[PDB]
Amino acid sequence: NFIVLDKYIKAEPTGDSYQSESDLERELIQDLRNQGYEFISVKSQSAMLANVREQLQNLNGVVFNDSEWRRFTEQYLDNPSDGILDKTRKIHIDYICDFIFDDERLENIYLIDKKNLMRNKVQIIQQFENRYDVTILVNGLPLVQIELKKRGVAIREAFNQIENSLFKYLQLFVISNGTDTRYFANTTKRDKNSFDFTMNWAKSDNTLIKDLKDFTATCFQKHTLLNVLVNYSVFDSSQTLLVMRPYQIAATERILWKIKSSFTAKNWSKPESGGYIWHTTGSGKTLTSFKAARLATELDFIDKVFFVVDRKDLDYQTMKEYQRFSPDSVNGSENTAGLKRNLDKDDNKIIVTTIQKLNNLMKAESDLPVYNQQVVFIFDECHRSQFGEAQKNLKKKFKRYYQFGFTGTPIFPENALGSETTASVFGRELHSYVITDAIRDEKVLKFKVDYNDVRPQFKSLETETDEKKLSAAENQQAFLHPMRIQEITQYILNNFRQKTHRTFPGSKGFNAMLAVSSVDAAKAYYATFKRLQEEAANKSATYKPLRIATIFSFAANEEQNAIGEISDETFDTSAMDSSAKEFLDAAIREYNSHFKTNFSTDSNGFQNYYRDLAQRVKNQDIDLLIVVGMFLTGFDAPTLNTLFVDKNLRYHGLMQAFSRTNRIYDATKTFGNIVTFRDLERSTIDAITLFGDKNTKNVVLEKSYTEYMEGFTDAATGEAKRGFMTVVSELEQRFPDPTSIESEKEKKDFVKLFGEYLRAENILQNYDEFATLKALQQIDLSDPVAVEKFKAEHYVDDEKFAELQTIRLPADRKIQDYRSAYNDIRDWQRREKDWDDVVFEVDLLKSQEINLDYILGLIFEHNRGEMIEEVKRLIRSSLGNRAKEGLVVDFIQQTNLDDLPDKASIIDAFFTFAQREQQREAEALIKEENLNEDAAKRYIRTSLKREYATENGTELNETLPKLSPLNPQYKTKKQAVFQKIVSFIEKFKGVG
Amino acid sequence: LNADLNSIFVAIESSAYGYPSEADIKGLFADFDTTSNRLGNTVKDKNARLAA
Amino acid sequence: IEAGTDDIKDDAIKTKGYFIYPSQLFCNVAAKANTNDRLNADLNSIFVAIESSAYGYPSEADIKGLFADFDTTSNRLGNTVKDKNARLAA
Amino acid sequence: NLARMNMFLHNINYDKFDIKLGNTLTEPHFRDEKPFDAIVSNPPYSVKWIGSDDPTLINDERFAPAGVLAPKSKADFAFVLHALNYLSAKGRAAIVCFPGIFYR
Repeated sequence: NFIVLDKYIKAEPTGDSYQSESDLERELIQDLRNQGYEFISVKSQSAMLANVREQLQNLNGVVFNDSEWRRFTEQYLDNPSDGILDKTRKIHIDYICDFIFDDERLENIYLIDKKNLMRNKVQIIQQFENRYDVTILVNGLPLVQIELKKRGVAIREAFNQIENSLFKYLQLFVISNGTDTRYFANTTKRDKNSFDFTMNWAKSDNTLIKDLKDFTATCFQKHTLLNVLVNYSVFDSSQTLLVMRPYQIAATERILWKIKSSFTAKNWSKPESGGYIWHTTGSGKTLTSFKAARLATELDFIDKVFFVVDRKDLDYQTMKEYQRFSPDSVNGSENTAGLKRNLDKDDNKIIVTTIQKLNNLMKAESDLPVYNQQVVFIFDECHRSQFGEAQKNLKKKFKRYYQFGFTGTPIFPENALGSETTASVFGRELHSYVITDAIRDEKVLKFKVDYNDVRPQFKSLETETDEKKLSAAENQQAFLHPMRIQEITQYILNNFRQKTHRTFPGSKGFNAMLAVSSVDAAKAYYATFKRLQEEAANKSATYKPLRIATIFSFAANEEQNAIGEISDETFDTSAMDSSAKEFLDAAIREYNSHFKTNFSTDSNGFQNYYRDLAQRVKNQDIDLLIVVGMFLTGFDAPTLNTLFVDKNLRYHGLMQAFSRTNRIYDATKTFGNIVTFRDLERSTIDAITLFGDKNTKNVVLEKSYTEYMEGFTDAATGEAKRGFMTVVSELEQRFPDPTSIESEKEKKDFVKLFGEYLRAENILQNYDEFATLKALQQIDLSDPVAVEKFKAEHYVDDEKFAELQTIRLPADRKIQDYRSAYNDIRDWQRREKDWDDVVFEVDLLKSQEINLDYILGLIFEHNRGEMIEEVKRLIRSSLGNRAKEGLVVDFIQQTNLDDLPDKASIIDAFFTFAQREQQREAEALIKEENLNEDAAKRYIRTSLKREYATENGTELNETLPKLSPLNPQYKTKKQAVFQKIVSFIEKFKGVG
Repeated sequence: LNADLNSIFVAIESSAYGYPSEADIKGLFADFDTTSNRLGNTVKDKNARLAA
Repeated sequence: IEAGTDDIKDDAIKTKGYFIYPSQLFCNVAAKANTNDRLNADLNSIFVAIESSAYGYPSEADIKGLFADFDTTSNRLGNTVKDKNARLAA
Repeated sequence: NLARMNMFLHNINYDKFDIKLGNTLTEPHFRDEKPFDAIVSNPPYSVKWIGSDDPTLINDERFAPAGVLAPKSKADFAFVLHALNYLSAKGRAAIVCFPGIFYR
């Protein structure tokens, strides 16, 4: 009946071979022959065409001739001058050709029955011709390919195995190990970026289905697979085939099932006929909305279809609706005469309009022909201006409507308390996609929500929960005190470069936001941060400051929402006083003075100023963003890990705030650090118990500090998360360190252990006690003022400091040795090329970089005393960018540190010496193998400004000595020159 | 045919031109109506355009 | 390919590994023998439509950064095959 | 097509050397590559386009700094706005027009 079926009993092989592939292949052959897929045996290229002639004559009910079948193969079906994208266009759009029958006529040729799927015919065949292949023929057309692996094959290695003619039709690259099973499209990227497009079939409650047997038994029904492959595969113009995730298809079929049942019952214009879809944000609801709109277009008896959002999301997504080409994404803007003309105009079968345009149309015009017609409505992003009143006009001035909703905002139990709820506005919860299993399926990240119980002065007022007094007695002194704001500022400026992973100079970094509930707080904050950064820079003339920006206009204007969200700011510039407005203007003038921009604070430059600030906060060129009420709902930031709150929030406006961190970026970013200065964890428990059970919050957030220190055993899956000090003791005791590992299996096991160690390290990096423990490795004996000031920075009483002195960390020089050993093992397996199994932690090698500035800073600090073994310390630290190794030694083994007074003198002396040695060695590169001087110098300077080299730059023969016309060109000396120059540009990446 | 306008498909008009082109008795004056060819890039383009 | 032994007529030397290097450099092998100067010997020879297949040869070019999919200009009209042969040969 | 063969005849390197097909008012590419350093052009005159406009092309990255679009009979300066969008911090630009676009 449906595509995503709920009630499914499962099977169990043991078997029925445990390990092999060919027996699993025979299993799935048996299963598809049980389901009704025909297993025939074709072995040649021409017998494929014979099978296609067998099937298309069955389909179209016509008879070819041999010359006619040849002419159809040549002219339309298999022109060899066409690529994969052409045939994708054919199977998704151009599925009908027109063919001349030899009795001088012209009739149609189908490919797939796009409207009667059961009339299609299915076949299954086997491999030809480095792997195992199982192919499904859809009316004799190869579209679904299934490979096989061993049991312990990693899912990353499942892609690394990458003429003939008719294998350029395939769309679904289903891959499996027999335990997990996924499916590709478009053969998009390399193995580095395949995991973005790895999907899973599941049931409609989002509980995953991974076993290949029941994956085949459920997802590979004929009525299932044909409907998936035809109806839910959008060829977005151009180059792209967007194929969904199963909950979207499930929601769409629930929508149309309810529509068809409501029309058969003739029960329209009622919440029985209504209902709603509540999917979490981040699930890609726009493509699902478009699919519902296109299928409502494809419906039989439907006159008009409408899709309504809030302003001014509309025209932006309207040009983002270009999946269809052209998609008839029409607007009046704001033409009620134009909108009724579009009503009068035919076959713009989707219309997008606002609630305000619809309300203007209804209150301005009450005699439309649409009032007794089959009308479908879909709504999204409901604020509280016309949330009931336009719905009262909808009830009044219409007769036949099917109203549906997309939202992330449920209303029913405790949200609004004074309005018509979602289930009473719309009806049944038709299908839902909660945040939980989306977090489980790696679409967004986890939470760590902590309150900063750090000030015993305002401890009662921070921990106060009296909502009446927190609403009313909120002031500028009992809750915005200058000492309180000052210590908030000192906390965040101490913990910024720790929580943004900026502990190293060559680190990547992340930006952060700080949102509050009152404007006068922010007017205090900007001058507060500015003056305290001035004082921090004046403490020792060493402190790197932070560019801090802010923006807001006006205001918490109305109620605008339920309990509890952000009241939206309007675009009135100077509605507040100039104590707020000209303050903002002077901040923007300082912004212009630092960044050379032109936006004034008028009715034009302020809005595009907001857009420009939004764009340049995204590229990590703004360190900190102070926020009153913007950047909380519609703004996305993939490079923002840490949010700071001094505000009290509620059910799911707080969820919309927490959505501003949790988006996935890479393996470095793991979860969002929520740091609140007022306790709100019970509100989080409220939101999650609203959105799930008590297991749900343990799925969502976090475990405690010690539960990651010594690790844990997960109560659900029973995994051995061993723990930080545990793995430390393991690597100390098991391996007689540093480089006494020569057996290859123990090399691999040492790699695995060290990778797990750095994984747990990066997880612990966002923890304040772990940061304090790492910074405890800079002890003073005694220097009690500095030690107590350090403990006051990290708020450490001597009681806990006793155990903190007791708990011991591993030695950092040992960790230098371990990371160097891991880099050496990686370089040893970088040569050629049991070793095609090893997990590599590439990302955190790419993290924690030192870009020679901290190196030369240590060398300048390397007094004077020690003078020889400091070169040994620098050869210890040499890793990560180790290929610039020896010449750095050649800067210090040749020159004198007495010649260089300070840091900058030795820095530009290093630049001068590097340029001199680079030119002198480039002379030898010219001299060695007859290099044409101008051409090769041009090539190498092009490569240096390009920061790498290539075997393209195809005028490279002008650099080459004599001759490569000749067929005995034996890479002479092309590979030798090329390897030498890529070693050279690796030696001089960026420098010189 | 004006009743079933916008109806898939449109190429029956080609077969429609088969009908008066029988005309072999007597003195044909046929073999004439080969003007309306097909370009045209998709079948739905052809349907919508010729129906319009 | 012959800046130095220069040959008016060429061979089927078959060495693909050497063939792919102008297919990285100029991105296109012309062919072994489907150059113009070889085709200029067999002018007025039936038939002429091999030029279509000739346009199959540089349009392989998938490695790397194709810049192909270009030469679809010379279509066929044309009313008889001998008209096409005589006209294109002229 | 004749432009690609024209630029291909003059013994120019394969390196990145290309033109893509489309219209700058409808498919402005390439934004990501790059803010350019020098541009010339010959925009055609009186080139009236879709009005005024039905999509949100006021609110793009290049016409929102102006304040208003370029309507049908005055369809010229959309090209020069699209030109000044793709410019470096220092590199100059040069376009052609006819002096009839005077105050208009």
